[PDB]
Parts: sequence; C-alpha cells; structure tokens
Amino acid sequence: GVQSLKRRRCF
Amino acid sequence: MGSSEQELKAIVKDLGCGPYFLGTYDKRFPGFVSPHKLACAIVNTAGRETGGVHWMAFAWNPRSKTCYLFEPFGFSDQRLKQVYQFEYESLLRRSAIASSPDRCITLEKSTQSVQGPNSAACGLFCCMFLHAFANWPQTPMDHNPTMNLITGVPNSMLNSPQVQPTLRRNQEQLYSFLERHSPYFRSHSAQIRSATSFCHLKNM
Ligand SMILES: *C(=N)c1ncc(C(=O)NCc2ccccc2)cn1
Repeated sequence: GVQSLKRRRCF
Repeated sequence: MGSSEQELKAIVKDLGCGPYFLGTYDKRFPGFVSPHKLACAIVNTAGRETGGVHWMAFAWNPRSKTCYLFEPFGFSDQRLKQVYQFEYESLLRRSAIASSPDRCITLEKSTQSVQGPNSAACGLFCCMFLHAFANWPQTPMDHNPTMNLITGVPNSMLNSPQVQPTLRRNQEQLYSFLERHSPYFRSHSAQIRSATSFCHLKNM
C-alpha cells in the first residue's frame, strides 16, 4: 500500500 | 477520458462501500458531519464548472477521529496547491467542528504515489482505497488485503526507470481487483481500460 503521514489538527 | 462520476458511484457501490459513501463531489465538498458513523467521499480537485481534473478520496473514522486523504500521487499540500489549486483546510475544519466534541482530528494522508505520471486511473485507485477503508477503517492505507496488492513509491521518483515495473504492476492489479469485485467494471472492462490507461496522457 502507501506510506502516510499523521498530523494532529485542533480547531 | 478518465472516469466519470457515474462510473465511480457504480463501482463504489459494487465494492460494498454504499453504507458509508456520501458520493462524488467537486472541490467544494463541505467535510464530514458524522460524529458517530464511518463515512467517505470521492472529491475532485476542481470545481464542477470545469468538468473534473483529478480525483482524491477522503474518509472518516468517528471512533479514532481520523480523516484520511488518499490522493493517488501522494503530493504534498504545497504540490496539491501548485499543481491543482486545491486546498482542503476548510473541509478539515468543518469536519473537526461537526464530528468531534473536542474539535480535534488526526489527518492521515498518503505520502507516496501509486499512479504513473501519464495514467488516467486516479478515480479507479480511489475506489480501491475506499474498499480498503470500508473493510479496514483503522489501517486503510497499507497492511490490509486490498492495499497490499499495490505498492507506493516516492513521488520524486516517478520518471525513473527503477520504479516503472512497480507502477505498471499497480495499475494491472487495480484492474484485476475491479474485475474480481465489480460487476459494473466487468461489463464495461474494455471501455474503462481504454479511458484510464497507463499512458493515456502521454505527450506526443
Ligand atoms: C486521473 N488520473 C485523472 N482524472 C481525470 C483526467 C482528465 O484528463 N481530466 C480532464 C481535464 C480537464 C482540464 C484539465 C486537465 C484535465 C486525467 N486523469
């Protein structure tokens, strides 16, 4: 499959 | 050429995504309003007034508060803005406010390309990623029986010879997957293969 990046986002 | 909305909706329904699929959208997709249910959508980089340019898949797991973005070339946010004039901050903010009590989400986005640089199979790759998300919503990008059939490569290496067998094989495996899993694709196999082929966009 594909590698991925995780980013926490706060609104 | 490429895939139309009607094509992608039929295939996603064949793949069993119907309980969670919101539909096909242009770049104005508003985001997810789904604090208690899995959801996903296929979203174009352009507005409807253009007829479509490039397809991405977005998906949402309410229990992990994770929004997935699968765009088949794995472009950085900067390259999505440069190449396609596409930004998705608004839809992420809407999704977090509507669907998470804390207004916080994790964005998990693909960083590799599965598609060759002259291919027109972006919408079909998005349909395959949504089969993986509907069945393995905690690990849709890799390490599951659908996405293990294809292999991402760094988008910087797309025009290099060492990755050409991998990108060819990825598109062959996408079509074989859709032959096995989609009666719509089966009944339209030649037409869709010709409209989405690996070198469909090659310079002359
Ligand atoms: C997926 N790989 C993909 N989707 C659509 C196309 C396509 O050729 N769309 C038409 C178009 C209109 C204006 C500008 C560019 C493309 C190709 N590949």
